[PDB]
Amino acid sequence: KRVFVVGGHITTFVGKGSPLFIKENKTLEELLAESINGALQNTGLHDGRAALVDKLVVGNFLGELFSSQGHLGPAAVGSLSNSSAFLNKPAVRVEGACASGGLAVQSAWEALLAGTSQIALAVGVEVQTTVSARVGGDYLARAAHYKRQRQLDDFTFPCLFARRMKAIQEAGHFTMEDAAYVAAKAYASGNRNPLAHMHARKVTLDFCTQASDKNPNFLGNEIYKPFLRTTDCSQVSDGGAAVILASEEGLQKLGLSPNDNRLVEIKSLASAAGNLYEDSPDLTRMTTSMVAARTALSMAGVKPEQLQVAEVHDCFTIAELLMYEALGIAEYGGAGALIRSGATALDGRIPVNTGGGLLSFGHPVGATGVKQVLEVYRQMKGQCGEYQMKNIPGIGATLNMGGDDKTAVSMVLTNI
Amino acid sequence: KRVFVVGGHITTFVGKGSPLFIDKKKENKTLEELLAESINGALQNTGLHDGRAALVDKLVVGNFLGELFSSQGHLGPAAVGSLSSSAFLNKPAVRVEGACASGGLAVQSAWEALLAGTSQIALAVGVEVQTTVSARVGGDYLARAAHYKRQRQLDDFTFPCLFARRMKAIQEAGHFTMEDAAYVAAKAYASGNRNPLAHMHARKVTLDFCTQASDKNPNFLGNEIYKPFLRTTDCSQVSDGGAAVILASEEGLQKLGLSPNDNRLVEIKSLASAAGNLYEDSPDLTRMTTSMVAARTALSMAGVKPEQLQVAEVHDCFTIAELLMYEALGIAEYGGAGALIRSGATALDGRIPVNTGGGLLSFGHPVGATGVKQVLEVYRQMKGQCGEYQMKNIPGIGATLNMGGDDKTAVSMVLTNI
Repeated sequence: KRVFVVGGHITTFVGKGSPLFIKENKTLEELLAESINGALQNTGLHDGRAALVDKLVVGNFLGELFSSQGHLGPAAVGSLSNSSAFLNKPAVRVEGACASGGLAVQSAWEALLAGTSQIALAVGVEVQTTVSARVGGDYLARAAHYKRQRQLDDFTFPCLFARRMKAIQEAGHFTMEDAAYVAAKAYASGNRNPLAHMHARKVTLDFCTQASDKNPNFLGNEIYKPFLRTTDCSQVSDGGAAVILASEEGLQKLGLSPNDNRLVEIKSLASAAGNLYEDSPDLTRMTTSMVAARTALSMAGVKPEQLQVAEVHDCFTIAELLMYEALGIAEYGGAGALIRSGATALDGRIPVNTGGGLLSFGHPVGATGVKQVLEVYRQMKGQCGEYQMKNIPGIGATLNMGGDDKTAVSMVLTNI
Repeated sequence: KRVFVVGGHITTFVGKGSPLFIDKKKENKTLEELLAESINGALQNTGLHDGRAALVDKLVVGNFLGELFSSQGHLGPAAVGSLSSSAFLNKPAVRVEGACASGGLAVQSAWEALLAGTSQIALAVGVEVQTTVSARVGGDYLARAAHYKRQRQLDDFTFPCLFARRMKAIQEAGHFTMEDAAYVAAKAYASGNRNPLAHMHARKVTLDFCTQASDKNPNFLGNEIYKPFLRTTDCSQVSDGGAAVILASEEGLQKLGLSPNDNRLVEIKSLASAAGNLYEDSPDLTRMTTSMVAARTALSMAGVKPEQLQVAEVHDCFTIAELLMYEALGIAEYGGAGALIRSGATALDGRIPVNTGGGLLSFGHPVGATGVKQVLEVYRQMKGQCGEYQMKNIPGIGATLNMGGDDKTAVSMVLTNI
């Protein structure tokens, strides 16, 4: 049993600060329908041929809250509205905070590997633009241990990293200044990607560094307030991303080949999750994410250098740093290196978040997990346009994270 | 690859009308509490001794409206520290959701995992606290299981309205009596009276009271169209409670040191998922096709007829559902639901005991939990554990049928006693 990425579609990521943000805004249903249908063409399923799927997996976090909506499993089925025929197929919403996307994958994964499916669709989506940021920051706290952590601020989720930050610099583990380097990189990266939430924007590294008013310590908190600049914060984005997956059997039905140019194969997927209550005593580690990483690669049998490209959960500049660390692409404390070495950059030896990552491309939660993969696919298939890689990678991987290293998902992809 | 049910634990189902429910002398149970309970409880029945609790490879939570009632999502890691011995850390965990079938789904995940080999031993836990808000409020939250923007329009009690309409129609099709919906009702209630776990254990009334002609049992629907097509009898319960279950592979057994025919267990040989169009509403309201699909598949995977079994647990979100459930499986033929419900074969002394502990109507309906409860129930009856509703004639063959929404999602399973 082996798994091939076929294709998919990432919608544009919009939200407040995007010129596309408002005519009436896009709906979660719309957004969903789009990401689905869009995935069909790139996979050539579109008109009536759209019924060769055995399973639908939705990855969403806060539908029930922002858009007052759960039960998106069957909502998948009628995103075709005649041509509408997904009816009576396995469908389900899954949820793991910010890693809901990677999870949506793990389901389809296990299914085909069972044989329930040989062809499946995983779609992440996330509309978050229906409420205030105060309100939305509350809804976000559902990813935390609410009753004992919302206590921090109305912007609860920022506060946890400000603290992971605050500590980790004084441990002489890296410069908060390194958190500006990451920032600059992914932003200018976003400037090469028209899908990006923050494509139409950039500013000085110094502006990303500190000394800012347009980039303030917005935290209502009076303790970890300065340990976070708006730079380091991700985006509140709307948008979807769908992906079609197949088995060798699924291929045969589709009439394809295990080495057919059109595809990329997956040979690793690893899930791991920790204690929502018992907070890490080592804030300079993403153990879950460290765990998840190590497993996947070990399942495929490669070293953390044997690859060329990566997409990781930069919910904060901080995260990306730790992400570097949370994988064997970077050694302990030495995150300051590769970020400045610029190996993580597009011309760098190890391009990472070439389209901008969560910071710039944006962070529609459910969607984020799927986006990573599709991104790695396009770079593998020369599709990344003005941030397309010169030197095409045949080996790539992903790292999706929910909460505070609470959940983590990883994957191994090989270009064929 | 083959799947053995090990054991588990169902907590008591409480909620407004249960003497255990607190109205302003003590503080109610929390989703977190409720979760911890169901987890820990599952451990002993499985002997996962104190620190021996770390032989699991995967945690699957089934919840629906945590984010709403209790303002809480991300229950995956919330599992990990329900031990506060606390060492579930850094294991695969995830919340899944499929409205009312979220429980069955939680199962399908663990299922596929062990079958992969990611796990050989997994825990699926359903839980659902729904008692933090008004019923008006709660009925809204419930509408998230519907196609909200185009269906909340019915009433603040949206989900009731859809069945009142499935009802309204189906009687005039001469498919069954609304009076049959009283027969189902009485059964599961008196059934609940033999089960102290039941939400509605401490209650019963006349069949006539379940039939109609009632004021204590009114047409509460704010709606003025399908209002009379539903009696409070036919409505399920708004319950709090959890149910956890430990599952293993032959490998998991060997680690646990067991045997594929060891008395302590029951094996699963079928699981089927299916789901339809949240938007395109059924033109045949006298059918649970999804649920019909799901059913047929599972059994066909195991290779049995719908009579080759002895016992069942099905999604009686309404008396109506159960009826259709009967139909949605080959235990009952089209229109002829009025039969077996009156034949009383579905009853405990009946040839085909169904929802012996009371089902959703009486035992109660904590949504996430419901899917898991079915299985555990089928287990206990198989293991003589059902006490005052324990079966005389023990079954070696059983099955389940979980449903989300309006036949929108359905899950089914095949269990064989060994």
